[PDB]
Amino acid sequence: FINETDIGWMPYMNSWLERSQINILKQQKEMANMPEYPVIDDVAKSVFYRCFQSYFEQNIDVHDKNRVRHICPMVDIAMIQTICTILDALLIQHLPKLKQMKEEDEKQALEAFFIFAGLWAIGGPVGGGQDDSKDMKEFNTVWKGAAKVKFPEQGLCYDYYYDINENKWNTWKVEDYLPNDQPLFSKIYVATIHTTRLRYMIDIHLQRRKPILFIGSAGTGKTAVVRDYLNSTRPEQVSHKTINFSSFTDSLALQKNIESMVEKKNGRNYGSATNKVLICFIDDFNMPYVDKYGTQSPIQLLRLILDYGSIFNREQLEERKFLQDLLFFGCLNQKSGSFTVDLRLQRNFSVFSMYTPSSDVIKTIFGSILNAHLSTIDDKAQKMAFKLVEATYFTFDKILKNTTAFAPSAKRFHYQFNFRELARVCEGICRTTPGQYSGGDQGKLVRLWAHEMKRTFEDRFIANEHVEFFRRYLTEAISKCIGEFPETENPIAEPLIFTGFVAAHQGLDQQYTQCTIPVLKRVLDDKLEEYNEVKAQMNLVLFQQAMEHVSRICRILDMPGNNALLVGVGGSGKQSLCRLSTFINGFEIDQLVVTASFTINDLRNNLQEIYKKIAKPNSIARVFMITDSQIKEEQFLIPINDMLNSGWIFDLFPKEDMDSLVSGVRNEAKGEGVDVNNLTALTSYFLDKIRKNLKVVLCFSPVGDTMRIRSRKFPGIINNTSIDWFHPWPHEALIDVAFRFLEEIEFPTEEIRQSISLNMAKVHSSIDTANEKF
Amino acid sequence: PLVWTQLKQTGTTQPTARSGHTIITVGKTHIMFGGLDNDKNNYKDGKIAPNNQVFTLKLTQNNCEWRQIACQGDVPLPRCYHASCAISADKMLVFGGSYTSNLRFNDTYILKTTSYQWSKPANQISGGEPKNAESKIGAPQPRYGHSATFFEGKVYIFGGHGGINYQRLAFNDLYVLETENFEWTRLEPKGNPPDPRGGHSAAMMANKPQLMIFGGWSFTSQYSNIMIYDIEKDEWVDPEIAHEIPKWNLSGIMAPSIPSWKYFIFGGSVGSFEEGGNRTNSRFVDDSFVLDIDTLSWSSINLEADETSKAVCKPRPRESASIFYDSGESRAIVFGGWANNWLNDLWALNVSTITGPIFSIKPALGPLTGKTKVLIEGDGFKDTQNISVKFSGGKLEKEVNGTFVNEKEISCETPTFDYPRSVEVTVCMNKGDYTITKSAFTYTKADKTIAYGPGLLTENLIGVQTTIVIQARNGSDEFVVTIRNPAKIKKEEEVKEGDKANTKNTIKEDEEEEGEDEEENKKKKEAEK
Amino acid sequence: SSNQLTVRNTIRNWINDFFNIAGTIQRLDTTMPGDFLQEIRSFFEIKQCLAMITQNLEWIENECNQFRARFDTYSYLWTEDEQISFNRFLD
Ligand SMILES: Nc1ncnc2c1ncn2[C@@H]1O[C@H](COP(=O)(O)OP(=O)(O)O)[C@@H](O)[C@H]1O
Ligand SMILES: Nc1ncnc2c1ncn2[C@@H]1O[C@H](COP(=O)(O)OP(=O)(O)O)[C@@H](O)[C@H]1O
Ligand SMILES: [Mg+2]
Ligand SMILES: [Mg+2]
Repeated sequence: FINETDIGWMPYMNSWLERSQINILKQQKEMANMPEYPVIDDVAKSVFYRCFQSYFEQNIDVHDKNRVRHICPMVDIAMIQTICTILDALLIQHLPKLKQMKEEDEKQALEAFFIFAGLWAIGGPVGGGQDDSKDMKEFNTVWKGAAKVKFPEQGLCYDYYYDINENKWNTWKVEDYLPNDQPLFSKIYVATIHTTRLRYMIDIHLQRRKPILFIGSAGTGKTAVVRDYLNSTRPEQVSHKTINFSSFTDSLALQKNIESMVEKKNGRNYGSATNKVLICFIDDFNMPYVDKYGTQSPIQLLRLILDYGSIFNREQLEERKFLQDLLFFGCLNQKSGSFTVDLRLQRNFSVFSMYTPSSDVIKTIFGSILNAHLSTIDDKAQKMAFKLVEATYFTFDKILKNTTAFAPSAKRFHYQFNFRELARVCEGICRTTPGQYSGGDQGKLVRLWAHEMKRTFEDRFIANEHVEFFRRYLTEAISKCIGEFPETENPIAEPLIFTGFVAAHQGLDQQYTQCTIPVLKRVLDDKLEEYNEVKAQMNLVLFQQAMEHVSRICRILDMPGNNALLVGVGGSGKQSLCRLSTFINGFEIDQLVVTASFTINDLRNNLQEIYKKIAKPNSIARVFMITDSQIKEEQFLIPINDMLNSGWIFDLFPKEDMDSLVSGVRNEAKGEGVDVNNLTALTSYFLDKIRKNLKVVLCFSPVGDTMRIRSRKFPGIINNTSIDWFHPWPHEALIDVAFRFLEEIEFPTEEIRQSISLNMAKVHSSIDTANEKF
Repeated sequence: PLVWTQLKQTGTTQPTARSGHTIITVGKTHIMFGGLDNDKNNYKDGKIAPNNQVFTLKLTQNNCEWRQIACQGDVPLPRCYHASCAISADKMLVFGGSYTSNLRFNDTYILKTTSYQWSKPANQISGGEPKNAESKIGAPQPRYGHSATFFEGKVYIFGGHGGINYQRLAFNDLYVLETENFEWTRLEPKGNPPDPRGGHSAAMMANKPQLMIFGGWSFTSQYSNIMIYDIEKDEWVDPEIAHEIPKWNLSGIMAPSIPSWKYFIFGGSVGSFEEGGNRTNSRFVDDSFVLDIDTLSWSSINLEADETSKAVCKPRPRESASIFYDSGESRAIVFGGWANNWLNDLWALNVSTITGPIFSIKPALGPLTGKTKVLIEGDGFKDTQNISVKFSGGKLEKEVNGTFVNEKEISCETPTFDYPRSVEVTVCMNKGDYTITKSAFTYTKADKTIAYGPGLLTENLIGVQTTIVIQARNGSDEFVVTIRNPAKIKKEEEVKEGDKANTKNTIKEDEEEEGEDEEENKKKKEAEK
Repeated sequence: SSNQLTVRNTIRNWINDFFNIAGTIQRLDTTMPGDFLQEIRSFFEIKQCLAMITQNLEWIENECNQFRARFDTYSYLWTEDEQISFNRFLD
């Protein structure tokens, strides 16, 4: 048994300073793709030895658990390694400037270069808890115990990098969002202070071969920060491929993904020919199935690839097969799957907290999206942008702060409120076309808001207490932020329905304006007549609550990329209402037909039949209908979770079929005006077309925690899809539903037929009050 | 893309505009020193003098910084119109100059780039100082506006406008010096000399003993005729390739290009006059012409882009300028000169014709169904990594896996083409797809027929089943076996799933048998047996 | 310009007429047909005087480009525009 203090972390710090271990490995290995380290000059060595020893051995505050509240349980050496790799990357960038400077200003830089390297090494993984903002302001005061090179006040230590040419601590500068025409909202990326000072830290860990791990709440926007960086890499330096873990991603499945990525060098070695850097971005690092003992097989494989770099070939288990020039970019979220992964990996990674949405970060993203998108609609009704974004926060805050009402629990597993919702609120306001909104927007906007807010929070909620709590916050928000309180009549109301198909049907052009219930009653009833007449006949009533359901499913299909998730007790007619919603929009529903004897390979030919119809250019976007009964075993979901997470399920074709599917969409790309014979942007452009022309509507029931265990196993299901919950039919609805079926039965004075249909509702309402008593 | 683009100079001390200035690349560093600064901040007290101020040249992402070095050991005296050249990648000398018109220097002065220290060379220049007449130790007679070509271990000066005492004329003669000792030897060719000229350029052609001397000027009449001189066999050969218009006081730099080394002359003054009289009118040409040494021919070059000006935005001619070329970035850069006024405007251009090191492809013809590997050749082709080639082009974009056989050879397999139309081959790397004139590709009877077995060649065919096996090479083909014998031969035919035929044969008699195998009414490579 | 007649091209032809003085002497040694024009254009004193004249010619042109611009602003634009465009602007 080795004790931690016996060996220590000092030997690494001394060996890194002398360049003793590093020098030997570069000389005496096959690893010829080692990024050359900087020369630690006689002064530069002294200044780090003097500093490292003075901000670790000496500082008790730095190691005090209560002062420095980490997310993952960082080992001391893991922090020292991240300091060292950042110091490496700082020196190489600023080495010829340092050697031109004099003794005093060179020393004060090398000191500052440490303070900044340390700031991220220690303060980076600081985060988690309830208030991330306070665990930051607790650290912000300890690392503002920083010896000779004092910080500027009025800012956290994070918001400052040391500029060599001013020698000041300038604050990170953020590139103001320019409006692009990306139809998928997932492609939109507004730079914030936090997203630039990570973009640097990713470039600092790609310049070195140091793998990075981001750890933050389910909907914090970690994937987006990396999925921006990988997109902005050069296609000759870096080759990027995502591996989205599914719980069932075994050590075999990872090896197939890694073997597909990596080519065959000379001998038993496997890297990229032309010494490229092969990024294997793991998302949902925690998710892999935790066996009885507490050891995730795919994770243990990676710890065989990082350390010795030798994956045993699963066919022919004698061949060593050495892997070369790989990096791994993790995106672990705490509070999902295996909360933490084995510290024996997290060591090898540099950990970087991604903080829960701040009042500023929300105002700089969604402020920048609307101000941009209302510069379009009208010159007036901009000043409403910040007013609505102030509100959509205010309401969003008064939900997170009341944890006893709205907190992620075993029964409230889908109550996860993070950027995802503010994105598809700011998406639903981005649908306002200039003609049908321009003019006095004092009232019309704030409704469209109220609605878009309402139908990405109410939808979510189970208990009617939570629906009431929300509408109080929402009519506080409108009294402060939007501050008009226009009349005695609130912009928020019961019959607030906004729909983009009601305008289409009449013959109006791409509106997303509110109809009234009696206008929605004519259009839907006319469109149900049109679905009975052409497809297989489905008779349903269309009562106000089912009317609303088509309204708010046609909305979730219209939003490109956004996949629907209709949760409700089996018999609710979620399946029947979706088939209608689909036919209302110009889409064509594709449901798989399960026999008693069904295999994963036959599903993977039904899915592959659908992916031959989407991939042709002039394509009517096919919907994909799944239910609780259709998923016979938990394996079938694995393909489906990869479809709804992003684009198309990795390895549903040969790489010869996909070289022909890409080729059929080269005649469309020239027409769009997108670059052709790049084969990086064309593959990317096709994935955007497949993501856009595939909607994935899954239809579950919340009973016996069969949905909860699915949500646990597949991250995709709950976070990536816009949930809409199917409540039991109101009293007003039942009387209608009964009366439609009592039609074509005789009754003496017809007064009876209404009257029966009252007692047919009452009985069914009077069982539910006895069922609760029981 | 080839186009002239002005470059903004941003330094602590930018250089003032000049005429008598020379720039010479040495190793990875370009160093300029030059005189005749409009601004009277030097000598003063009436008249303009030269400045002996050195300046380094650095350029990155089309942004130049100037940095002068005052700190030396010795100092030379201020030169105007003074040939410079580079020995190895360390030792830059400059020779010959002028000082108040009547005085002309004839003293070499070395500079060590790494130490930026000048020096006087051995005991060859014991006493310098300014003097009308200097004719001792050193062979060469003092001159301004001359030329100095460097070769392996020897510097050669041919240039004119100079003489001993007060006399002024152009030089017929070539003076050699051996840099190892700095000994001055006058070398007289057996061949019939070219007319005496001063104010020209000269440089070594294709790293050969031959060096070419284009343009020039003389009190009699301007000249404009190339003249080479091989150090081997002494006597100069005369190409007799002239320019269209007579040119003088130009500036030309040699450029490396693997297929054929290219030479670029820019600026200068032109004019056509009949023997004596007039000569007064002096037109200056902005258009830099281009010579290939393998061709020995002057072809004018044009701007491709006008940068949305809708008219050629070229620099001024600038008569007597200084041009230097970077082998790293593949661009030629000229500081300025004297187009009547003085101007401080650094203009560069990237040469489309020159590319980082084929030219030709083979085969340029292919069948669509087949999969053959071609051989594209040129120059500046990268080895293994970075190498990327373009395929098809015929209403399609294709990228094929490339492998560099040499730095002037790139192998790649032909892509399967649906339509037999026009094919174009490019290369990808640099800014985007840096190429030349694109390699032009052009995309049932099968000439392919593979056979081997003991039923062919010498073998005597018995009652025993003598076997062979063909190649199908498939979608409508014919494959006709023929076994002529004395008796009645058996003949089977089994089409297999390995993509081959299995044709045995059982002849009943044995006298000198021979079996022919035809594919589409045409005999396969092998006959008889 | 380098075409037709311009203040520069005239002052160019003037400047020339003084270099043409080289020819009239027809040299005092070596060959009879020799000129002095080469030697006169290497003299530093003359370069400076020639370069000073050209600097003064580029001064006037810039202030004359500012002087003319004044009238050009509102007035070039109207001669470019057509009657049909004037009709389209009105109704
Ligand atoms: N700066 C941003 N600009 C635009 N969208 C953003 C930004 N940050 C986060 N988002 C959005 O937030 C949502 C959730 O974050 P995501 O990147 O999926 O990762 P995670 O699961 O770690 O939260 C995504 O839809 C993403 O596009
Ligand atoms: N509003 C309605 N009026 C009449 N019948 C309805 C209504 N809503 C649902 N139904 C009936 O209930 C059935 C529920 O079965 P199904 O469509 O498979 O939905 P689920 O997804 O709830 O199983 C529908 O097929 C339909 O016959
Ligand atoms: Mg994610
Ligand atoms: Mg169902």
